[PDB]
Amino acid sequence: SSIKVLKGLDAVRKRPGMYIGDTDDGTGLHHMVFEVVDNSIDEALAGYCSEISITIHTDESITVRDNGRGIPVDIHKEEGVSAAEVIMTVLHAGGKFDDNTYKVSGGLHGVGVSVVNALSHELRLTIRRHNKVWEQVYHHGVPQFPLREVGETDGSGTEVHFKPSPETFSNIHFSWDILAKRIRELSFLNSGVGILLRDERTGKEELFKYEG
Ligand SMILES: CO[C@@H]1[C@@H](OC(N)=O)[C@@H](O)[C@H](Oc2ccc3c(O)c(NC(=O)c4ccc(O)c(CC=C(C)C)c4)c(=O)oc3c2C)OC1(C)C
Repeated sequence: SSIKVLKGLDAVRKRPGMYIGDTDDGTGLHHMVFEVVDNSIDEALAGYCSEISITIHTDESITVRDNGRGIPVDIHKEEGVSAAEVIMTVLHAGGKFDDNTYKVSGGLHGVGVSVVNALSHELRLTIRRHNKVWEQVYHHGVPQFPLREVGETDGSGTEVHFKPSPETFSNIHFSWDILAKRIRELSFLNSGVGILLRDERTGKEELFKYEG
């Protein structure tokens, strides 16, 4: 089972353009952010998330944080690992790739966040759920340790800090303009959700919240 999962992540790293799009022209790089944000938006659509933040760090890493339920943490009998680890490591975890419905939400969201994990040289997942803080670190999608309880919290939600792999992507430089344009659109499409974009490289920040 563990070998099968590692092979799946290796397949993403072998042919990244088939999962994320062009790895040189910035389209795949920005898709990495948009896939993580789309998971937070799904939590807003479900009725649990009102706040999403996207932070661009000085090392061109990204943090996406939401105040949703937090990815479930309970250990599966079958995989022997947290539900969260399965979500972060298995393409379309728990289900099929929907060849009928990918045209609406995109193929990338159809395979899911495990692609972002596979194509990140490092990813830190922090979950706030049931008053506990859980963390898991990955490298190229491979967990460093099982999801572990690291603290207590009054908050809930999911935080993903990822560093795109320079083995996958050339010209790893995020565009404020590309991110802001899409975030403004997501705000318009998702009334009441506050989407905060912060660029620590420049000190630029902008809250997008549509009240229509
Ligand atoms: C990347 O994870 C995404 C989530 O992303 C974010 N940012 O929250 C979100 O888009 C959505 O999150 C869901 C989707 C479904 C449930 C959901 O059905 C829940 N209900 C439960 O009672 C529950 C409790 C334990 C448990 O193991 C599961 C199934 C586990 C799943 C679906 C990962 C569900 C729940 O607590 O949280 C859920 C959450 C947080 O789907 C994921 C997990 C693929």
